[PDB]
Amino acid sequence: MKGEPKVIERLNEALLLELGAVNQYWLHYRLLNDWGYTRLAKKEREESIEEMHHADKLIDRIIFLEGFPNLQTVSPRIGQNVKEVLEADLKGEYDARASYKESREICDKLGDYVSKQLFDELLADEEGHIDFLETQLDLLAKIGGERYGQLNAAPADE
Amino acid sequence: MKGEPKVIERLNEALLLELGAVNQYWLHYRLLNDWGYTRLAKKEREESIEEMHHADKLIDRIIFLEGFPNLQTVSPRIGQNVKEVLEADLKGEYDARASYKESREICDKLGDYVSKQLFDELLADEEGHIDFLETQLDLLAKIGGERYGQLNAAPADE
Amino acid sequence: MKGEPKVIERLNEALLLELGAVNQYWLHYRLLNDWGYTRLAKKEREESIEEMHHADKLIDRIIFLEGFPNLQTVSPRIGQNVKEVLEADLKGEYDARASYKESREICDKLGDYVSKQLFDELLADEEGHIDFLETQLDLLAKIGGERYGQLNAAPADE
Amino acid sequence: MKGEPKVIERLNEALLLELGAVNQYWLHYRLLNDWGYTRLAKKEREESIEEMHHADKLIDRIIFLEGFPNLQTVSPRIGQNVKEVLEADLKGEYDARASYKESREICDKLGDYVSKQLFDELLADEEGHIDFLETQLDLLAKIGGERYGQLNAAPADE
Amino acid sequence: MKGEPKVIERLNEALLLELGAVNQYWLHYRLLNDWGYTRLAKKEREESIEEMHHADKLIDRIIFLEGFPNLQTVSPRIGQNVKEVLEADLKGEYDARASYKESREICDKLGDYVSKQLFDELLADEEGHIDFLETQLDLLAKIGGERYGQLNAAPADE
Amino acid sequence: MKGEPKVIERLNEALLLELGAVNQYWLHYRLLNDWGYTRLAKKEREESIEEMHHADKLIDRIIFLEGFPNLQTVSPRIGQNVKEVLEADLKGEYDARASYKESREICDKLGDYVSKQLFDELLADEEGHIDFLETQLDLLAKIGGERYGQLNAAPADE
Amino acid sequence: MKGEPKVIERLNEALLLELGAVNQYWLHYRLLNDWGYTRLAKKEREESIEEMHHADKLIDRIIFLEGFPNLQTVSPRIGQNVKEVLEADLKGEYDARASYKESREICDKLGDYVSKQLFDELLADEEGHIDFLETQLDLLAKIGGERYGQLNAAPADE
Ligand code: HEM
Ligand code: HEM
Ligand code: HEM
Ligand SMILES: [Cl-]
Ligand SMILES: [Cl-]
Ligand SMILES: [Cl-]
Ligand SMILES: [Cl-]
Ligand SMILES: [Cl-]
Ligand SMILES: [Cl-]
Ligand SMILES: [Cl-]
Ligand SMILES: [Cl-]
Ligand SMILES: [Cl-]
Ligand SMILES: [Cl-]
Ligand SMILES: [Cl-]
Ligand SMILES: [Cl-]
Ligand SMILES: [Cl-]
Ligand SMILES: [Cl-]
Ligand SMILES: [Cl-]
Ligand SMILES: [Fe+2]
Ligand SMILES: [Fe+2]
Ligand SMILES: [Fe+2]
Ligand SMILES: [Fe+2]
Ligand SMILES: [Fe+2]
Ligand SMILES: [Fe+2]
Ligand SMILES: [Fe+2]
Ligand SMILES: [Fe+2]
Ligand SMILES: [Fe+2]
Ligand SMILES: [Fe+2]
Ligand SMILES: [Fe+2]
Ligand SMILES: [Fe+2]
Ligand SMILES: [Fe+2]
Ligand SMILES: [Fe+2]
Ligand SMILES: [Fe+2]
Ligand SMILES: [Fe+2]
Ligand SMILES: [Fe+2]
Ligand SMILES: [Fe+2]
Ligand SMILES: [Fe+2]
Ligand SMILES: [Fe+2]
Ligand SMILES: [Fe+2]
Ligand SMILES: [Fe+2]
Ligand SMILES: [Fe+2]
Ligand SMILES: [Fe+2]
Ligand SMILES: [Fe+2]
Ligand SMILES: [Fe+2]
Ligand SMILES: [Fe+2]
Ligand SMILES: [Fe+2]
Ligand SMILES: [Fe+2]
Ligand SMILES: [Fe+2]
Ligand SMILES: [Fe+2]
Ligand SMILES: [Fe+2]
Ligand SMILES: [Fe+2]
Ligand SMILES: [Fe+2]
Ligand SMILES: [Fe+2]
Ligand SMILES: [Mg+2]
Ligand SMILES: [Mg+2]
Ligand SMILES: [Mg+2]
Ligand SMILES: [Mg+2]
Ligand SMILES: [Mg+2]
Ligand SMILES: [Mg+2]
Ligand SMILES: [Mg+2]
Ligand SMILES: [Mg+2]
Ligand SMILES: [Mg+2]
Repeated sequence: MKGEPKVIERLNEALLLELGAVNQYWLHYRLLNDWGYTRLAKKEREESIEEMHHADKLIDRIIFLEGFPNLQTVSPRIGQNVKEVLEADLKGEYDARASYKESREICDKLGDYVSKQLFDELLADEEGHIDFLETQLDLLAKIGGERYGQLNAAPADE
Repeated sequence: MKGEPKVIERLNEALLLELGAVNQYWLHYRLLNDWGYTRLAKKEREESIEEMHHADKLIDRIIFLEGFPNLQTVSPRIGQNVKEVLEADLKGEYDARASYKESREICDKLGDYVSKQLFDELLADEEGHIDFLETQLDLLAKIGGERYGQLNAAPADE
Repeated sequence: MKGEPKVIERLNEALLLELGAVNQYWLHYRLLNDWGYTRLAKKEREESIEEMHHADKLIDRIIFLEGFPNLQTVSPRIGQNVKEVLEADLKGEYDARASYKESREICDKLGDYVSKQLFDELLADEEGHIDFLETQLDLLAKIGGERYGQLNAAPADE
Repeated sequence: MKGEPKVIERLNEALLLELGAVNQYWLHYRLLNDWGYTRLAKKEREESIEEMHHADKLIDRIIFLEGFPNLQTVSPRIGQNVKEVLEADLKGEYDARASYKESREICDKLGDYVSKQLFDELLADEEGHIDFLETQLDLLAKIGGERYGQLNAAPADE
Repeated sequence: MKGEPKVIERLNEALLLELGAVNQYWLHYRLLNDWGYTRLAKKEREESIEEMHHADKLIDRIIFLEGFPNLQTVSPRIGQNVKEVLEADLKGEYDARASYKESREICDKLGDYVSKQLFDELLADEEGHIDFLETQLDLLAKIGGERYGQLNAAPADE
Repeated sequence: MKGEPKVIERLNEALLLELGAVNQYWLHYRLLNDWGYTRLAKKEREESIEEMHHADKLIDRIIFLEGFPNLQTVSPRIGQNVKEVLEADLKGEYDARASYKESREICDKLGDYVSKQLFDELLADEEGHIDFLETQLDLLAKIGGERYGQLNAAPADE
Repeated sequence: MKGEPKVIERLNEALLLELGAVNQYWLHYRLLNDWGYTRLAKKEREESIEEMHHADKLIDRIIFLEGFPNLQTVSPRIGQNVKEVLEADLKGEYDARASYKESREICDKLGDYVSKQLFDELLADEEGHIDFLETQLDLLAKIGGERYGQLNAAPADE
C-alpha cells in the first residue's frame, strides 16, 4: 500500500522521537541505578522497553507503506539529580505529544485513517506517561527530593 | 574508579558499534518478515536483543569509570535480498571484531584488566556470530538463495 | 435508534463485500485443498471464518439501526493456480478497503460515530489482510511458485 | 581365557577400522555442521557414538583373551560436499563388512564361537549402516543434491 | 606442581587481605546490627561469607603449588557511624584491587597463567564490590545519613 | 550493660582461641583433602564452621557489654600426617577447655551469670569435641594409621 | 576467519594430545575394570569422555579457522599396576600442560585472543586433573597400593 510521502515523513519523525526516548530512559535507568535509586531505575527501564515496542510498531507501519525507516537518534536531557531526570523525561513526552497531535491531523486530512489511529494510540500513551511523571514530580515537590529519593531506593541487602 | 580517558573512548566506540548492530538487526527482522522469511527474521530479532544486552554492559562500565556514555548511531548496510542482508550483518561483525581486538590490547597496556575482560568476552561473542553467519552464507551458496529463503520461511497457516 | 438511510446503505454495501469474501475464501480453501496445498488452504478457511464474524457484526448494526440486512452475494475471482488465488483475494481486500474508507467518512459527516468506528475497525483489519497477502505474494515471487506451493503443502502421511 | 593369536589379530584389525570410523564420522559431523547441514550432522554424530561402543566391545574382548588392544587410527575419506561425505562413509562400511565376514569365518574355524558371534553382530550392524547410507544416496540421486542438503539443514532460528 | 616462590608470596599477600576483610565485614555486621541497621548488617554478613570463599580458593591454590598458607590477620578500619563503616570497607577494597592488579602481572610474567586467572577473577569481584560501595556512599550523600540509616533498618516487629 | 573489664578480657581471650581453631580446622580441611582423606576433611570443615558460630556468639556478647572485640589469630599446630593433625586439634581443645573453666569461675565471682552461662556452653561443646577426637585417635591406634586413613578416604569416582 | 597457520598447528598439536588421552584413559578404564578396580575404572571412563569433549572443541576451532583437523594418535604409557596407570595419566597431563602454556603464548603474540582463551581453559582443566592425580598418588603412597586398590574396588555383588 504505497503510502503518502507526507505520512511516511511524520512516521519517521515519530520514530526519531521514540528512539530518542528509548536511549534517554535507558541512560536514566543506568544513571539512577548508579546513584542508588534502584526502584525508580526499574521504572525507567520498564518505560524504555515500552518505547522500544512503540518504535517497532512505527518501523512496521513505515515498511508496510513502502517507506524507508530511518533509525537514528539526536542525543541530548541528562540531569544531575532525580528531579532533573524526571523533568527531562517530561519534556520529551510533551514534545512527542505535540508531534503526534499534528501527525494524526495530517493523516486524517490525507485519508490514511489507519496511520491516524496509530498516532492516536501513541498520543493516549504519551498522555499516560505525562500523567505519571507529573504525579511523581508533584510528590517530589510535596515530600522533598531526599525523601522522594529514599522512597525510590532499596536497602543494601536487596 | 575514575577511568583512563583512552579506555572510556574505546568503550564508547564499542557502544556506537553495538547500537548500530541493534538497529541493523532490528530493521533486518522487520524487512525479512515483510518479505516472508519469518524464521530468519526471528533469528535476527534474537540477535538484536543480544546486542542490546551488550550495549547495556558497555553503558554500565562507562558509568562505573565515571565517563559519559554516548548513545548515538551512524545509520547505513541494508540489502535488497536475503544474501545481502546476511552479508551486511557479517561486515558489521568483522568491523566490531577488529575494534575489540584493538581495544582489549589498549586496556591491557593501560592496566585496566577488567575492561580488557569485557572486550575479550565481546570478541568471543562476535567470533560466534561470525561462525554462524559464515555457515548461513555457505549454506545459501550450496543450496541456492531460493531454497535458503524457503527453508527460512513459514507456511501461511503459521 | 432509527439510522440514517445513507449509513444503512453503506453498511449493506459492506455486508455484500464481506459475504462475497466469505464465499471466495471458502471456495479457495476447498480448491487449494484439492490441489494439495493443505497449509494455505487452512489459512484460507481461517480467513473465511473471520469474514463471517465481520458479516455478523454488520448484520447486528444494521438491525440495531432498524434497517434491513441484505444477505446476497455477487459471484466471481477464481484462479487456476496458487498465485492467481492469492491475487484474487488481494483484489477483494483492496476493493473492501476503498469502500470502508468512503463509508467511515460518510458516517462521520452524518454524525454516526459508532458506525464510523465499525468501519474504522474493518479498515484496520483489511489493511492487516493486505499486509499478509502482499507478503505471501512477495515470498512467492522470490522463491518461485513451485517452492511456495511445496512450502504450503503437507506430506502424504499428515 | 588365553586366546588364539590369529583371533586377537582379527579383533585388532576390527578395532582399527572402528576407531577410524569414529574419527571419520566425528569429522563429518563437524564439517557438515559448519556447512549448515545440521540434521545430517546430528545423524553422523549419533553414528560416531555407536562406533565408539563397537570399539569398546572389541577392546573388552581383546583384554578378556589376554591380548593387547592397539588403539591407533590410519587417517584418510573427507569429501568436499554432502554426496562425497556419504560416499566416504559408505566405502568405510563396505570395507568393514568384508573384514568382518573374513573374521567370523576365521573364528569359527579356530573354535572361538563367542568371538565369531561378536563379528556376526558387527556384520549385521554394518549391513544396517549400508542399507541406511545407500538409501540416503538414492534419495540424493532422485531429488538432487541441493534439495537433499536443504532437507538436512535447519532454519536459522533453530 | 611446585610453584614459583614469588607467586606463592603474592597468593599469601592476597590471603592476608581476604582474611582481613572477612574479619572486618563480620565485625561490621555485628556492630551495625547493634546500632539497629539490620538490613545493611545482613549485607555485610553476606559479603563476609563471600570473602571466606575467596580465602578458601587462595588456600587451595597455595597448597596445590606446594606452598604454606599463612592464615593471619592484621587488625584495624572500624567506624563510629554508618558512613565511616562503608568508607572503611571501601578503603579495603581499593587496597585489594591494587594488590591483585600487581599480582596478576607478576603471575603472567612468570608464566603461571592459572594463578593469573585467579587474580583476574578476584580483581573483577573487587571492582564489583567497589561499584556497590561507591553507590551506597553516593546514596548516603544524596539523601543524608539519617535517611540512609532508616532505609537500612528494620521496624521493631521484624 | 557496661561489662566488667575482666569479663571482657576473658571473652576476648576466648575469641582468640576460637578464631585460632577456625583457622586450624580450615587449614586441616584443605590439607587432608589434598592428601586424599576426603571424609575426615569434611568433618574438619564442619568443625571449623561450628567454631565460626562460637566466635560470632563471643563477638555479640562483647559488643553487648560495650567492649571491643579483638579479631586476631596467633598462627601455629600443623601436622604432616593424619595422626599429627588430630593431635593438634586435640591440643587446641584441651587449651580452650582450661581457658573456659577459668573464665566461667571469674564470671561467676564477678556476678555476670549470663557470661558464665556462655562459657559453660562452650565448655560442654569442647568436652564433646575432646570426646570425639579421643575416640578417633583411639581408633587410629587400634586399627593403624593406614587403615584409619583408608576409612576416611573416598574412592576415586566420588 | 582464515587463521594463522602457526595457530592451527598448535591447535592440531593439542588435538593429538587430547585424542591420545582419550585412548589412554579408555584403555585404562578397561584394564582397571578387568583387574577388579571398578571404582577407579569408572573415574577413568569419566575422564576419557571429558577429553573427548576437549577434542571436539579443538576440531570445531580448527574448522572455524579454515584449517584441517588431523585426527591421529601416537600410541604408547600402559602400566601393569594401579600406581603405574596413575603415573602414566599424570605424565600425559604434565605434557599437555606444557604444550598449552606454550600455545597460549603463541596465540597471544599473534593476536588470536579467542584461540588463546581456548588454551587457557584447557590449561586450567589440565591443572585440575594434575591436582586430582597427584592427590590419588599421595593417598596411594600413604595407605599403600593394596588398600588403595581395595578402596577403589567394588564387592562382588555390585
Ligand atoms: C531499534 C531500537 C530498539 C528496538 C526496536 C528494541 C526493541 C525491543 C523489544 C521489542 C524488546 C522486547 C523483548 C521481549 O520480547 O521481551 C526489547 C527488549 C530489550 N531491549 Fe530493546 N530495542 C531497541 C533499543 C534498545 C537499546 C538501545 C537498548 C540499550 C540497552 C535496549 C535494551 C533492551 C533490553 C535489555 C531488553 C530486554 C531483553 C531481555 O530481557 O532479554 N533496547 N527491545
Ligand atoms: C571472624 C571470622 C569468621 C566468622 C565470624 C565466620 C562466620 C561464619 C558463619 C556464621 C558461617 C555460617 C554461614 C551460614 O549461615 O550458613 C560461616 C560459613 C562459612 N565460613 Fe566462616 N567465619 C569466619 C572465618 C572463616 C574463615 C577464616 C574461613 C576460611 C575459608 C571461613 C570459611 C567459611 C565458609 C566456606 C563458609 C560456608 C558458607 C557457604 O556455604 O556459603 N570462615 N562462617
Ligand atoms: C577409544 C576411542 C573412543 C572410545 C572408546 C569412546 C567411547 C565412548 C562411549 C562409550 C561413549 C558413550 C558415553 C555415554 O555413556 O553416554 C562416548 C561418548 C562420546 N564420545 Fe567417545 N569414544 C572414543 C572416541 C571419541 C572421539 C575421538 C571423540 C571426538 C570428539 C569422541 C566424542 C564423544 C562425545 C562428544 C561423546 C558424548 C559424551 C557426552 O554426551 O557427555 N569420542 N564415547
Ligand atoms: Cl499496519
Ligand atoms: Cl539526586
Ligand atoms: Cl563493571
Ligand atoms: Cl530474497
Ligand atoms: Cl452496535
Ligand atoms: Cl498451483
Ligand atoms: Cl566377552
Ligand atoms: Cl554440499
Ligand atoms: Cl526446490
Ligand atoms: Cl587450582
Ligand atoms: Cl550511624
Ligand atoms: Cl547476650
Ligand atoms: Cl597420613
Ligand atoms: Cl570458536
Ligand atoms: Cl595393581
Ligand atoms: Fe508499564
Ligand atoms: Fe511504564
Ligand atoms: Fe507505560
Ligand atoms: Fe513513545
Ligand atoms: Fe513516552
Ligand atoms: Fe542466542
Ligand atoms: Fe543468537
Ligand atoms: Fe548469539
Ligand atoms: Fe555485539
Ligand atoms: Fe555481533
Ligand atoms: Fe487469524
Ligand atoms: Fe487470518
Ligand atoms: Fe485475520
Ligand atoms: Fe472483511
Ligand atoms: Fe478481508
Ligand atoms: Fe541409531
Ligand atoms: Fe545411527
Ligand atoms: Fe546405527
Ligand atoms: Fe562399526
Ligand atoms: Fe559402521
Ligand atoms: Fe552476593
Ligand atoms: Fe554481596
Ligand atoms: Fe558480592
Ligand atoms: Fe576479596
Ligand atoms: Fe572485596
Ligand atoms: Fe556437628
Ligand atoms: Fe562437628
Ligand atoms: Fe561439633
Ligand atoms: Fe570452640
Ligand atoms: Fe572446639
Ligand atoms: Fe568430572
Ligand atoms: Fe573427571
Ligand atoms: Fe575432570
Ligand atoms: Fe585434555
Ligand atoms: Fe587432561
Ligand atoms: Mg475527512
Ligand atoms: Mg597478556
Ligand atoms: Mg602488562
Ligand atoms: Mg464532525
Ligand atoms: Mg566347526
Ligand atoms: Mg607472556
Ligand atoms: Mg556456683
Ligand atoms: Mg556467687
Ligand atoms: Mg599483545
